[PDB]
Parts: sequence; C-alpha cells; structure tokens
Amino acid sequence: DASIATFKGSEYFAYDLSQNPIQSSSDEITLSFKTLQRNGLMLHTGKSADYVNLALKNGAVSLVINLGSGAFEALVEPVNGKFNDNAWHDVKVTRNLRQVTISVDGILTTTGYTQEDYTMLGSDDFFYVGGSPSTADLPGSPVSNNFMGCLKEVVYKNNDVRLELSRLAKQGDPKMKIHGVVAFKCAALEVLF
Amino acid sequence: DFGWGDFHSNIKTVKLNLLITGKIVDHGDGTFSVYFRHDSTGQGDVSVSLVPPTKIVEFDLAQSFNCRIEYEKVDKATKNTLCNYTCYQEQTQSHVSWLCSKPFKVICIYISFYSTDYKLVQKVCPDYNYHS
Repeated sequence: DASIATFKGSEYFAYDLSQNPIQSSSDEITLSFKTLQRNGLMLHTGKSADYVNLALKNGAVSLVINLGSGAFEALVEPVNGKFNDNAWHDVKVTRNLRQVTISVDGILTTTGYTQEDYTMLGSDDFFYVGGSPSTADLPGSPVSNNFMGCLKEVVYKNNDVRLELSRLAKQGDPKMKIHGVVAFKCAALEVLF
Repeated sequence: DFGWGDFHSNIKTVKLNLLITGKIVDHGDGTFSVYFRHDSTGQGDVSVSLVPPTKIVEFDLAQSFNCRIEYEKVDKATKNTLCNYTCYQEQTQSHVSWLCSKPFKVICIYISFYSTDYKLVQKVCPDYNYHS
C-alpha cells in the first residue's frame, strides 16, 4: 500500500534530475517521518541557487528554502516534546512565486512578499531522500548526517510532473538509485541494532 | 529601489493564530522605514523583528546593524474564563516602526511564535541572493 523505507544512517535515495530538468511556477513536497534521532537529513532537492532542505535538527523540523532572490529558514517543534518521539508526523511544503507554506501536524505557516521578479523553481542535481554523499554537503543543509528512522510517501509535485519517490524506490526506476540497502517497511525503531 | 514589498505571514494552530503584514517606505534621504502590523488571538507569545542575515534560527526563552525601532504600540486584551474549573484568551494588536539607514539593505524578518501546542521560529531574507 503506502511506500515506506527505513534508513539506518548510511542509506539514501537519489533521483537523477540531470537528464530531465524540472521547472515550474509552483511546487509541493509531502512526506511523513517517524524517528528517534535528534538530527538527520530527510530530503534535499537542488544544487542550484534554488533548493529545498528538510531535516530534523535537535528534534525540531528544520526547513531551509532558497526561492530565487530570497531565503527562508524555519524551525518547528511541539511545546512539551520533540518530533523524534517514535510517532508519525506529516509535513507539507508548498512554494510558488509569491508564497511559501509549511505545515507539520497541527501547525501551519504561510509567508510571502511581492517579489516582482522572473525566477525558476528547478533543480538540475539529484533529488536526495534520507541522506546524501558524505563528501557532498548540500546547499542550505543545517545538518550533516543521514536520516535514521522511517520515511513514508515522499512525493514531489509541480505543474508538470509528480514523483512518488518513495514508490519509485520501492519498485524501481533507472533514474532512482539507492545507496546502501533499506527495508521498504518501517522497522521497530526502539530496536535498530 | 527594493526587491520586495507587502510582506505577509500567517502562523496558525488551534491554540494561537498570528497575522503579520510588513511594508517598506523609502524616505528619499538615505533612510527607509519598515512598518510591521500584527494581530494574534489565543494563547502564547509572538514577536516580529528585523535582524541581520547572520541571526541564528533557534528557540529562545528570552526576548553593524543599521536598523532600530523608533516607535512601538501594543494593545492587548485578556479575557479570563474557566474551562472546566485556569483558561484565557488573548487578543493582541501591535504596530512597530523600524528606521534603517540605507547604506546597508540586506535585512531579514525574524518571527517567533510560542503557543501552548507548537512553537515556530522563522527568518525570511527577501533579497538575500543580492547579498552574494
């Protein structure tokens, strides 16, 4: 049913964006995560001036976006607890020419300004999920280590295409490459020997 | 001129709703003002300010750069009613005027939001990519 994968800190997905560039006036990223670790990179897309970086940082959800002329950084956290509580949490990030929106469970922020510029929402370089090469620190990544925990239904969507990255990794795609080996289920995180 | 205007932000939980608007005004004398208005309803603390791009995004219990606050007006109404006994609702309207000396124009907007269910900090730098 749902496309899930468990990352153990040495594994990541990489969807080849070189031979198929992506451009749009708006885009959207959705995923659910479950984890016990305080820090870890969940998703990065973009090696250009444009990028989106989504990570856990000290048990908070961290989002860093470079949307053309401007930059956005947010940190989100429950008040009496953290997001590395071994429970699923749902993330949705929406960008367009005038506005960025992020929601994590019961909190939503929408922020924008009049840009008055011609810009392109795209990325040439690989779309990374769950981690990234160790000798490759990605633009705007606040954390330096790969994810440990579960990611589910990672989907990137724009006005041209919709990529079910979690599904593609589970099934297979010549542009979808997996570093290491990951189980396409959510393992009991309390026991990650 | 400037790379942006008519800044807006909305942060929403079921416990606190925050609406922010921001406006720039170039006075033509080497200074410009940034005006923030914000309205919040519910429970929790909210703040909006100007910061340099080097400001670290982090949570904080407390409350070179050529911008300073010249005027601030805050109106806060508190309604106390017990839920099941306690319990309260806060309505807040703030206006803040920042005055900036123009030689430096790379300013960021920093918003904090501490409710009873969620907390969020965010930094928006609208023309940062004119910095480098």
